Amino acid sequence: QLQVANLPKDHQIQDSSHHQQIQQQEQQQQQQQQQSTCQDTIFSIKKQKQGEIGTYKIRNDRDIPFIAQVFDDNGKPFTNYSSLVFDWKSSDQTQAKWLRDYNQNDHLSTLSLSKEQGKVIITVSILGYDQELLRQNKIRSSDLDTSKLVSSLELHLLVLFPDYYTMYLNDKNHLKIEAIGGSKNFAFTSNNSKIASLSYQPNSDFVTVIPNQQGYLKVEVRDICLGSDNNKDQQQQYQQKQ
Amino acid sequence: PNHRQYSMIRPIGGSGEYNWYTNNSAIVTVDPTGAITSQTSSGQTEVIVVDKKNPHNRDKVLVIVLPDEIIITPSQVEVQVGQTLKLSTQLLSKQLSKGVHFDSCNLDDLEWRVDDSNANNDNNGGGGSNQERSFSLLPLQKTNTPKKEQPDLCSTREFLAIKEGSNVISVSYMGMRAKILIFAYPLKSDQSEILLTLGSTLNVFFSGGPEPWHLERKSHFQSIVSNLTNEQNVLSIVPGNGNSFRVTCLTHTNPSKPIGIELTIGNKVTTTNPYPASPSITIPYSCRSI
Repeated sequence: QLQVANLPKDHQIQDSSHHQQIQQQEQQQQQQQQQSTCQDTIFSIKKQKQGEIGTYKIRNDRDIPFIAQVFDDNGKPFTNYSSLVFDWKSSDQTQAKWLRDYNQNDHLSTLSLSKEQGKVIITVSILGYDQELLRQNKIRSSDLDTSKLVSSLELHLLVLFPDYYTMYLNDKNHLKIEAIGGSKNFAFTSNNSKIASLSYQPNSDFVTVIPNQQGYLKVEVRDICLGSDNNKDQQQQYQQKQ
Repeated sequence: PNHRQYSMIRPIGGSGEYNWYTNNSAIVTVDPTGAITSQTSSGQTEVIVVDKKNPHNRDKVLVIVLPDEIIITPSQVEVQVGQTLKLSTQLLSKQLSKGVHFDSCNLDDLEWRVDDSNANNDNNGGGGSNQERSFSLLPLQKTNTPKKEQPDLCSTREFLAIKEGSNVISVSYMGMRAKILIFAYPLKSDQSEILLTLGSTLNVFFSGGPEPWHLERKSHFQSIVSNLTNEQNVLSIVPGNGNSFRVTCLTHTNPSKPIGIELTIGNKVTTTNPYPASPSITIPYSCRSI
């Protein structure tokens, strides 16, 4: 099977601060609600049947590591399988492209994505056992049914409007603001409810604005399945050069 | 230790009147009728019957109090959306001969679950949306106590198929554990009546029915035949590519013998699917102004 390679983070020292378990459960309960509608995303990979290619939604403009997970046909993953030769492929190397990491034959590989929107199929195969590792151990080759040793995924590559408006102050004069681009799972916020009220429904593309007082409303949006680009920790590291 | 177990020994012959005894009442007690009950202790004991009218007529039974392992008892695992699936459980001991069970099991309180196949990372107490699952575990009713459908069965549950696809089911008790995989699926034609002129020909198409059984696949079949032991003079049936076939007209269909073509799709019985799905559908046929 293909899976996304969730690398470990750095092993920072294990402090025993119990408070971390609360913020882990706060995130797990949010994730359990989000798992109702995140189901189409690359983080929601359901274990495929042999040849059962799944469509998964993914955001463009990034590199992503993948792992080729190998099993026996009792269904156990193998404890080590570093004697097999792998074959990493894409239907279009403009839309999505394997890099030139050192081990182009390994059970791990890195996929670069374009800056576009569109669709591309990724695949991994096994070609056989390495004959040179078998020869060094003096072992005979045994010939693999590689027709059963292929796995594939389809990647689907993926703003408020109006961005500025002038609302005449009357209790009947309401503006619609709509969320162009994202998962269609949105949460809307504003700077000051004393200037205007927001009104929206669950799983709405849009929010309605109702004028309470003169001034400036600002309206903002979070994606429930894709988040928000405000990843400050990486912005701290780049500020020294940028 | 909490769940005392019960059985009944029966005497045959003698003067019709008995006394009962146990050689160890801390392992098993017996009543005046021949019912036996396990007590606080495991191990081995004897239960004895004695004729009242002359105590030389007597006999005895060995009772042993012992388990290792739990299974889900084999049943069907391919079912339609909108139907229920029965699963039961059974206890084993590695002291028993292969093909022998316990004579009775009352252990109904088992830790039955539905498992979700994507739940890899998130150690979080989130109320996950009960919309994405193919299956659900049904509540135990608080109606009158049922008779178990067999006496060796620890517990029984039904699972409702809500959505197409599959879930894993799991069970635990005192560290013993079992699991099974269950599937939610129905079969259809495009054509509802095949009415053709002499020599006319039609292509026919179908959807649903079982996947070739995961582990073996050569156990699968599609089958297409008409309701006459004599077909080759009336119609020609020819299988197509994938879920398609062809019907070619040969001679007139007699109205006092309405013809049906049956399409069957299923898995054959194997050592990995003992109770497979094999649905069919019958399709009406006829050969006959402007």
